[PDB]
Amino acid sequence: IPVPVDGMEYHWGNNDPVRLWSQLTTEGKPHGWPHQIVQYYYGLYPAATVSAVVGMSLLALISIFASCYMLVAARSKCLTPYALTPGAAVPWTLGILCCAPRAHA
Amino acid sequence: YEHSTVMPNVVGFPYKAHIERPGYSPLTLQMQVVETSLEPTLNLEYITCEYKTVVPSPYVKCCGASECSTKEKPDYQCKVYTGVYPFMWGGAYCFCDSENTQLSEAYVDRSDVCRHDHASAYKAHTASLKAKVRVMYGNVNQTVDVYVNGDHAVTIGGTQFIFGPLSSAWTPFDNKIVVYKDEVFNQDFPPYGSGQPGRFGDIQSRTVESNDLYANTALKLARPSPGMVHVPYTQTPSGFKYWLKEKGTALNTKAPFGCQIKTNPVRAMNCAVGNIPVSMNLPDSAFTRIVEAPTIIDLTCTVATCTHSSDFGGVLTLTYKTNKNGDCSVHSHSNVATLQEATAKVKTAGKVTLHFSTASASPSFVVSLCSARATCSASCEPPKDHIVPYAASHSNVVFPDMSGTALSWVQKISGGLGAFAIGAILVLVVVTCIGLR
Amino acid sequence: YEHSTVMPNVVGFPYKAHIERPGYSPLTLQMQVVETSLEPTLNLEYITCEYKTVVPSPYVKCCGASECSTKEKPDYQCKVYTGVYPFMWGGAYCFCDSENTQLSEAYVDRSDVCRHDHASAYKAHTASLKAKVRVMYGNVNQTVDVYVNGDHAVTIGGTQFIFGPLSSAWTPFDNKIVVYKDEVFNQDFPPYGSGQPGRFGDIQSRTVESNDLYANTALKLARPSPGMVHVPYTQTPSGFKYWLKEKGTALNTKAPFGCQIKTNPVRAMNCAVGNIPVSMNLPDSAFTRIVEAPTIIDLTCTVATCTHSSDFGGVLTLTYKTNKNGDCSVHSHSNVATLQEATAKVKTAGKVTLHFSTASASPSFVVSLCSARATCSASCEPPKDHIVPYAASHSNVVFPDMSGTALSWVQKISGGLGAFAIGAILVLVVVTCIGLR
Repeated sequence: IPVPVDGMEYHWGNNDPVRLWSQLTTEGKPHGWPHQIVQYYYGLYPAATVSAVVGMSLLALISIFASCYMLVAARSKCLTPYALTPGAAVPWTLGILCCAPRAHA
Repeated sequence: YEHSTVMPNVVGFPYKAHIERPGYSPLTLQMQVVETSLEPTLNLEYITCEYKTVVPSPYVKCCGASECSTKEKPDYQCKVYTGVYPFMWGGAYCFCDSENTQLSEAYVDRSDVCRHDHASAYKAHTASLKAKVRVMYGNVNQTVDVYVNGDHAVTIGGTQFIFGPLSSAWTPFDNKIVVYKDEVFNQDFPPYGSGQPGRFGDIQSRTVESNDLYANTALKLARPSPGMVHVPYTQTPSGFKYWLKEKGTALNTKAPFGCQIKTNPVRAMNCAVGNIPVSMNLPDSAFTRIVEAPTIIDLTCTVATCTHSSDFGGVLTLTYKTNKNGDCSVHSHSNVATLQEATAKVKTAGKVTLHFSTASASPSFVVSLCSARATCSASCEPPKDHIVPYAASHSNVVFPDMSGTALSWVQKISGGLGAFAIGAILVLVVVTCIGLR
Repeated sequence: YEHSTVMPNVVGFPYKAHIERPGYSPLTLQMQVVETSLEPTLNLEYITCEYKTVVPSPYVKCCGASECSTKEKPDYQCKVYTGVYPFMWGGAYCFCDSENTQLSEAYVDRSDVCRHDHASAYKAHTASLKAKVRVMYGNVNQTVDVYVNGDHAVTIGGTQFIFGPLSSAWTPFDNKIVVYKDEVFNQDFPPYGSGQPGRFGDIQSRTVESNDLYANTALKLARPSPGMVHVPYTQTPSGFKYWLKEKGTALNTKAPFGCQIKTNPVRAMNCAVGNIPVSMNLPDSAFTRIVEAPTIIDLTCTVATCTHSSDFGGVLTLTYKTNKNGDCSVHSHSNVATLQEATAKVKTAGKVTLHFSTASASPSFVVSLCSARATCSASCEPPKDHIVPYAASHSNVVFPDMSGTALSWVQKISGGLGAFAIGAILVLVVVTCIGLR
């Protein structure tokens, strides 16, 4: 028989009905390492847990991608003026503070 | 002093209302339901009981010609034949050789005994709550019957309670029900005067004592076989009996929300649905003067151990600093926890222990000892039984609270990414900046 | 034969259904409502009647110490005094000068007689229609009581009628009502067990015979004056009586739609609201074969005079040419006019007179004589009374029809303006064409 958190009631024979209830007893580990805390929540609303974790992961990846995309754009804007006619970068004295030192120099 | 609160309509849930009257010591007023009858109004559409086929002895006016004397009994069927030769034991039944008629007649009627067997066919439309509540504030420990419709104002030693209308109007009974002996089926019975043979309502009495008996049952006679005096007939078996065999699953075994069903005053009891608003008026005699209640200072939580089990699986001890000894209220303003004790005994030593149940790994609820406050926290653990025989004693709130280990980690990760994004924004702004001016 | 139609739920309105079954002569069936009881279901919240203050004779146990012996009677008040010197006639009540106590006690109870003078406080939620309807088709001239819900199936000499649910569900009775003797006030009575001294229901009983008697009445005792044996008390006077003086306008004098109110089986009668859908089944015998039904040719209208009064203020003569004599149905397809007669006699001479009431200055309607048609018209006149003692006998339709004098003028000016505009556009497009090519 399934016994969801709400509980169930079985009526075997003429015996009076008996009611049971299931506690929140997921496997995994309580407060602790994240790879063990998602497991503890996976078991309580498995569909909700997996939906949340992917949402968090995707948003984090988007933010990381945006930051990297932002950093490269800054390098493009900063390095284009220096290298149009001349090869000059103030060899890492002003090549660091303003933008990416990654010019060949 | 008016005070309006809402309790969960769950039998055996120790709700604890906390009234804060300024100029008086706060009073915790714990109350809980014990049974909630949900009786709907009925209209007896008709009564169905196993029929009985009355077959009066044939009237063989042989050596002549009998005529079909029609009647008006329920599903009355009169048939007249010709050229029949009864053989009532000991020889022929009359001196003729032919030209004889048998006046067979048969009709339906309610069973000899169905004041003890009838199966009602009520039509319930409107519900009407009725609940028994036990409330113990200070020292009254009393239980009262009340109509939960917002119109019954029960008085319990002073204080006046009015249990407003139930939040939800859900009713397990459909528009049409059927009550046989101890079960209330959600059938869809045919309307009076439109039953069909074999199924429910073949014989429909408008009332147990009334006599109308629309008993459509397809009673049909047949020509008696030669040489005997029987009265053959072919009738569809008791439609009521067929319903008894094929009734299906009664509502007593599929009612939502664990609603137990009682028949005689047809009703659903212990329906754990919705919230019961409660408005209470109290006399100032019930309260306690602040100048008399002990004062509490420097209140702080410390949870020795929290296991968010169904019962009170969390213990927290409050250290304080009082001026005298006595008793006064304790209550958790937040709902993520539910205290077991209501009034704790305050002593000179700054240590009082309390028990609380919860359902969140990292609950955060500001307890209120006597008159002060202290934000509270705990790193709760999950139990390992998978099964318990008692109902949950905690409002099913599982979402954690910020500063919890689970939320702290996402806070840590989110902040780091935000700072990284902010740094990139600042770098880009400076880059575009130095390009403009 | 199934036919569905709707009648205006107005008492005394001679509605005339005109059924046209193929292969049979058109049949007009005139029918009208005579009274429409609207019984709302009730639940007796509680019964209020003027209270009666019982004051048992004071018990003076002088040079003793009587104690306040509490009880549980309605609003029971027990007060014990000291240092009193009763002065019964003929000298002091006892030897001892002081240290004497009077055990005064008083309590409220239902009046000795309020099985005859109570004021019910029902709570009505659901309505239930019930109407007496007169039907005249062919020759039945019959009246029948029916329940207007679409389930009760009355039969009037063959034809079987079922009146459907009312078009609307408006009910004049608010959620809470109070019934005193012959009036049904739309009060908002206080919840049971919470009446206040002086207003309605200061004394509330669950049922006329039951004995609970929640009697909040502010009954307060006072110290007897020296040298006497009164038992003074200052009770707020009868709350029920003050309700009688401040009852306000009853519902009998402000019910919308002229809803007459009756009390004992509380109900609103003759509520002229909405429409009544009716479904009817007719046996073929009720109809007439076309071949034997006289035919009509060359049908025409000739309105001798029409005054759109409340009663039948219009006479129209139909000129026809038939094959034989007899009688058959006559009807006006449009509702702008209503005919008095339903079936008219057809003679060899082509002249039949009818009376029609109308509410439009220039009405028009397709009169259906027996089987033919005739587009009818009239230049009606207005009457001069300003007042009549009989209801309206015509659906209040005033919007005239095309070809009327009022709109004929509108069309004349509209046509002239249209021609002028059409002339202007034609020249403009001509100028545009010659300017382009």
